[PDB]
Amino acid sequence: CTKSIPPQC
Amino acid sequence: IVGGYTCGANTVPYQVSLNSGYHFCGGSLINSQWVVSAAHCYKSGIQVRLGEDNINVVEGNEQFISASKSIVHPSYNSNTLNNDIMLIKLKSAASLNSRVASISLPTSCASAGTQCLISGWGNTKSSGTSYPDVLKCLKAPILSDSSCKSAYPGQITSNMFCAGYLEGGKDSCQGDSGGPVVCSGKLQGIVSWGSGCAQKNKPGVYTKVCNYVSWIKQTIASN
Ligand SMILES: [Ca+2]
Repeated sequence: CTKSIPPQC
Repeated sequence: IVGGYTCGANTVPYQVSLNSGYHFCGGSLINSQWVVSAAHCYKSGIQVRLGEDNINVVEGNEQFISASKSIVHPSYNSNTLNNDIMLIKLKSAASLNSRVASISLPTSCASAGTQCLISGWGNTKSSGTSYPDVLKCLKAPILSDSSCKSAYPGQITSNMFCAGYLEGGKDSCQGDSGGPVVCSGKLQGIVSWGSGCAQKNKPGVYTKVCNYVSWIKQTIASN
């Protein structure tokens, strides 16, 4: 997943 | 950042928080008006928060500056995460000071094993979530392409590199995206993705900024 909030998986 | 340490207030003065009423990604200040972050962090309503340590408390030194432009790499692919880089132009130039400072872009790519500082306000747990108040830091090495590709077969493009610790326990994590991987004083990486965080054999994957320096410069120059 990307490490964003929220993750994009 | 999982397995990292509290950086210390403003010790990573190029680290920014991208805030949309909450911290959602990091970024790196690369000049007084531009931040590098991850394309996947793109959204409207970005307020860049510079000078942050505790992102939940106004401690002083913060500059909150709205993004006026958020420029996702035109070839960003949100599925493969290739070209996971975005430039954010600040509506106004940040006031640079010891606590708000740009980080140099690479002049060349970094080599495997170079130690980098990865920082952010992302989750500090590899299982579950704990979002820190203060900026966390992790020293992490760039992994070899072979190890990176072994960890993530078919997923690592030339614009990505792995960094971190295959033994688990130390990684960037959700909320760190977009933030810096600085190696030898150069922004070599952008926190991008990984399988989980701090999982064994699943190092963090980072956008390989050195592949984009010209693009960054050209994009900044034209915006
Ligand atoms: Ca703060």
